[PDB]
Amino acid sequence: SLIETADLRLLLTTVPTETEALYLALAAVEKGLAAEVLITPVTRVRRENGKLVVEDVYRLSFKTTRERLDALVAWLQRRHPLALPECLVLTPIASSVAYRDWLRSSL
Amino acid sequence: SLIETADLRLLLTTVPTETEALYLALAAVEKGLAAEVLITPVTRVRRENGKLVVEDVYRLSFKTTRERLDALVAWLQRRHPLALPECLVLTPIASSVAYRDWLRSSL
Amino acid sequence: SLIETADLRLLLTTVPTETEALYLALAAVEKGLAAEVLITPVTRVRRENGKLVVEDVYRLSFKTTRERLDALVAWLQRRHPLALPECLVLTPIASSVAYRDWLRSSL
Amino acid sequence: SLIETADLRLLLTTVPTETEALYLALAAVEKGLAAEVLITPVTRVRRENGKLVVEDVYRLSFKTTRERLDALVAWLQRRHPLALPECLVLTPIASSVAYRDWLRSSL
Amino acid sequence: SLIETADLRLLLTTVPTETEALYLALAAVEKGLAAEVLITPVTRVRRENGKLVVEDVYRLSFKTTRERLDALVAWLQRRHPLALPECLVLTPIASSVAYRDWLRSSL
Amino acid sequence: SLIETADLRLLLTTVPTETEALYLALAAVEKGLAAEVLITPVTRVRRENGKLVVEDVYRLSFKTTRERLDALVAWLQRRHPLALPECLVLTPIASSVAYRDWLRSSL
Amino acid sequence: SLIETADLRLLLTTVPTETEALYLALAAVEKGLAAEVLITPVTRVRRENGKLVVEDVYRLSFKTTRERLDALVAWLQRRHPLALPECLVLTPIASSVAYRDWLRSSL
Amino acid sequence: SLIETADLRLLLTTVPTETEALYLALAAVEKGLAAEVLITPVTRVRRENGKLVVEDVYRLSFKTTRERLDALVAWLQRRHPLALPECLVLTPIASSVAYRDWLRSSL
Amino acid sequence: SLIETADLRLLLTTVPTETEALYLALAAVEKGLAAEVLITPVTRVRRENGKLVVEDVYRLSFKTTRERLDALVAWLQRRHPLALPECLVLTPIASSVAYRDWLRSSL
Amino acid sequence: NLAEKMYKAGQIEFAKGNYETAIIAYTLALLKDPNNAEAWYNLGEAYLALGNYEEAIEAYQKALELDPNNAEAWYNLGEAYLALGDYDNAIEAFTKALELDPNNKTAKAGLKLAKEKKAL
Amino acid sequence: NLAEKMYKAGQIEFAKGNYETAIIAYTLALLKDPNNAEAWYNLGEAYLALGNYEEAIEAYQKALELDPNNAEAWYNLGEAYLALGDYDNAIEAFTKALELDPNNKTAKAGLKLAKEKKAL
Amino acid sequence: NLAEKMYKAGQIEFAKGNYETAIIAYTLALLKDPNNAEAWYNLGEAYLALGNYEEAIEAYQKALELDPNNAEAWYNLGEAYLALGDYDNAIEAFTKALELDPNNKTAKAGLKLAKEKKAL
Repeated sequence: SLIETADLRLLLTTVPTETEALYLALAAVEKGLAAEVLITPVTRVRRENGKLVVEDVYRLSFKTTRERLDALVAWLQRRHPLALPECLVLTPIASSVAYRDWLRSSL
Repeated sequence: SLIETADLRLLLTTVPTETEALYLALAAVEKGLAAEVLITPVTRVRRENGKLVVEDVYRLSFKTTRERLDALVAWLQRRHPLALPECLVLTPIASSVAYRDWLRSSL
Repeated sequence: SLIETADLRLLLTTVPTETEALYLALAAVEKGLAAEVLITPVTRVRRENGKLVVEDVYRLSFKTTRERLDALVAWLQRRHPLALPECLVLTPIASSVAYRDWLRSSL
Repeated sequence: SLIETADLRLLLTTVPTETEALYLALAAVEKGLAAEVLITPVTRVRRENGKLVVEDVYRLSFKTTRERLDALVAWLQRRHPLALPECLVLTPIASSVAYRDWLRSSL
Repeated sequence: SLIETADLRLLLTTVPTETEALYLALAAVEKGLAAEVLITPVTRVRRENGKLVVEDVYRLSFKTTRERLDALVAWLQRRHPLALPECLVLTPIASSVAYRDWLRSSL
Repeated sequence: SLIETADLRLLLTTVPTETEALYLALAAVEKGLAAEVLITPVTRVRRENGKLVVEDVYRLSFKTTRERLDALVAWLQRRHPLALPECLVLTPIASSVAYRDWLRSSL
Repeated sequence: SLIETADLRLLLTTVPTETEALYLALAAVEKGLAAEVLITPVTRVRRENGKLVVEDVYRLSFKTTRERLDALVAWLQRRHPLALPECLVLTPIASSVAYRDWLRSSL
Repeated sequence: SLIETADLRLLLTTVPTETEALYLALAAVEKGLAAEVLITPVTRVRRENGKLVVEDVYRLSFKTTRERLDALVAWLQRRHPLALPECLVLTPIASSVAYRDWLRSSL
Repeated sequence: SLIETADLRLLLTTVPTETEALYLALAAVEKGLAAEVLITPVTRVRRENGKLVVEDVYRLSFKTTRERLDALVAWLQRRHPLALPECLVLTPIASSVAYRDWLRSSL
Repeated sequence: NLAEKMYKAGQIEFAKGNYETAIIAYTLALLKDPNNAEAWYNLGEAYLALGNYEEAIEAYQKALELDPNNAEAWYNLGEAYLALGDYDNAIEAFTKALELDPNNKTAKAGLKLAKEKKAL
Repeated sequence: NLAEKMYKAGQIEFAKGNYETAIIAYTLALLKDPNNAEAWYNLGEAYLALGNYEEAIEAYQKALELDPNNAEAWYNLGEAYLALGDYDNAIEAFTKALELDPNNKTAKAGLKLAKEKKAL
Repeated sequence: NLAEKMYKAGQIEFAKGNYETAIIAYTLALLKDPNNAEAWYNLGEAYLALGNYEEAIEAYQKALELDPNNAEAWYNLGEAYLALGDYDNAIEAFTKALELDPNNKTAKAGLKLAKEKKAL
């Protein structure tokens, strides 16, 4: 059944090529830093060095416990290929108790 | 005009094939359980039964009132083809008053 | 390093064709209304005028400061081609201090 | 002795003629919807349909428990001769314990 | 100028004849128990001893400081001609600073 | 239907003669300072300059939004014929949504 | 492990003879009203009808969920042999998660 | 019926012999310091003057109003035969209204 | 003198035979885990494995500081002969300053 | 036997304000005995409380049919007729009610409202 | 067919504690089949839970009439007799219950309470 | 007369989501008229909403028995058959539904799910 939750955060990040996307996701999951990772193909249009640029990028969504959050974000920022790593966190207010127990067990 | 809102939740869910995705969305909307449904093609890489797996999945985003939320989530979990249904809820803090009146009327 | 933030909102909007999507994003970014804009291809199934309809749409995600939020939303609603503009705002709870300084500088 | 109270609301309403005033009060009291009702002669000056109007009206003050409040207000609004019923509620912060017991017994 | 206030209470009470109304008001004001007293002609319709009764009464409104409130209410209840004295208190949230100083001086 | 409200205040004021009562009410309503005004005949007994005095006065009740409250109260105090203007504000906790929309439109 | 709890109350009651003590405990437990009951031999010295009295009594301690609390207390007070039933409730702040699951299962 | 209460405290104390136990209880009750007193036979094992000791003691439980609490505890500590009196207070969160009225009357 | 306290918890536990009761109490006190321990003879009637059972048991009451609470409860649960250890904690709101200093010194 | 059991269940339900359940109980009861004037009247107040007027009316003339001697029923029927805008039958209802019970200032007043409202 | 549908509805209602609705369902069911011992007994626990005792009693002797072999029904009837102060019939009820089921410490105990309470 | 009163009570109850009370009302109504196709169908959605499937099914073939011309009923029966894992009868139900109403993308889709799921 649905229960209120507060230990879940959603980390949003994008990278140029789907390779390093799946690599970062794989490295995080294999060592248990992030047990839930998703990838999507996206197009990014940014103002770079004063100029607008069009590019196709790949977005990463990471959900993990707040206790493991600091280690994961530190590992990212030191390991993120861009010297200016992406860090956006969103917290869901509730979820099924089944995921509460499972993710607690799997994280 | 934009007004602060608190009766909106965003239900996140994924399924393997776009068929059952559109079926669940269609069933929810036709009986008024969910008046707003979206579908996206996504790739899921998960640790299944101790092994990592790559698959392409389809993500569902559901926004509905908190009063109808319990009925919708119960209908999902009993009807979700996986015995471990996906349940993630996000609340937007504000929206236009136009949607407030419209969604109240349409939900 | 990650720091708690409260001046970020995520504006969610969709349009039929990727043309006017990129046009709205371009107009917002060029005049500094929105320094961060994303586009995704999505399929929308809605109950229109009492009938269900299937269509492929394009979703817009806008992140900006709460101070610039009102001007941007007003410009949208007066400029949104549909007379019933989309207005959904989500606030991330924290981010890297690097984005705090950069987005403050770039917004 | 005086005790703090929180289950009392003061319903304010006006009607044109003292007849229907006393009728509504009588109907409410006889069936126990409102055990305390008062009437006063008042003069109302309103902007009607874009024009200012002077009239003499009669004000109703209703005090009842919050539990019976919903039934009474619904009965009013469906029964109020004007299609736009008057609904104004004020809560006293404290009263004698004697009224607490009596009104609990009489309501 | 208007300032927020919290030491003001509005005592509501009714009596049959305007004589004893003005007498109670006069006695309260002369000895400084209540520096502000008002009288109004009202009609009371009550369920007495199981029967409904129509009568014309006179309503008293008393505003005083919370410190003097207990003494005034005790003096009333021992002195109120009815053995079941009326005790209803309402607190205004704010007032002019001019009344704050004046009523503090006059009470 | 009844909804909780917090932007309504009830301004209480009295004047000697019903003339200037209706004049102040008329001036407030015509320029939109106060869209809701009431008048009642009352008797005031006050301690004036150290002496008790009996007089018949006329009480004003003003309900308006908290945003327009400051302008209205300033206009009163500069315009109130007595150099010591009356300022008493009471907030109703709830009202019908119909008045919420109407008074928002009419104020 | 120990976890904070808030759905536990400790009902304190005494009866003259250990017979009716064990009877009340047995009746409560057999129908699931109270899954945890204890009995102790105690001596009671009370001021009865204006006179002090010495007697040996038997104290009952009842722990149950707050949801079942109302039914149990009502059953007691209607069934308590003394017309003035004993009602004292104490809440423990925390307990082992093992009891949380077990008592939830057994209550 | 059960009502929430906050003016009840449970004083816990033990003495060596049941004599002085019943004496203290009797003295408290006769002069109205404590209208509710209980005694139980208990075994105490303590670390005395650096050594462990086994003894059989008698536990006292005192429930009284918070207003009378200070006088009772002062009388105890000056009168407690041990120069280091026992002082442990526990507050029940709720009780029957019948005890509320009775204990208010009897205390 | 009595002072408000918040670092005291009352651990409630029962065991079948007074032997292991005094053993657990002795082990806790000798190594300073629990400086205050009490034992009482009690009768337990429980629903065991679907059947009701009558037995005589012995109740343990443990008071200790919240800092030492976790170590004591962990030592209990790993050492409690039943695989489902008893864990019930109650906090007294106040006590004499003499016990505050003494128990701080002795714990 | 059982009919008055369900009847008492009906009133204890009506005291709780859960109107529809009382409706169901009253329908079940009248299935047993369609000839209970008290049950008909009580269903009448139930319909009036829930507000759907026409079946309240029909239950009212039914109740007056098997028992015409209930002034309170007459008054409630008159209030319903007022609610519908039917003024004449309200007038006769109040007249008959005051004939059955004159010392009811409610009935005299309601006759007065009917006169005034028909006047406009 | 439908009778056991409403019967199951009755138990699922009783699990929720909304006693009066279960009462209504049971009355409707017995209107279909007045000869269901299980329905009679279940209505008996419903009446006992709500607390009105006399009709609980009557349902109990009804249930024992169409089925005399329910020791739990005997025990519940005995508890009701205790609640009413009727002690003798409680004694016979507990004796018959323990005859049907001896290994019920509840029945032996309740016999003991009846003996003690009749003694005073 | 009264049957459609309890019928309307049933729908106004169903709007409120208190399913069991609507169940009781529908049983009481069919006791009056066992031959209301609309009542049978509405009880069908009630059973489906509460989720107990078998009696929902039986009410569905009952409703199709006294009225075979309800495509929406066919679709709901097909959804139930899907819920049970019964795939063939779901296939015939969807085929007949699309025969009765072709311009229902829901029916075409559900036929597609049945084909795919029977395939595996």
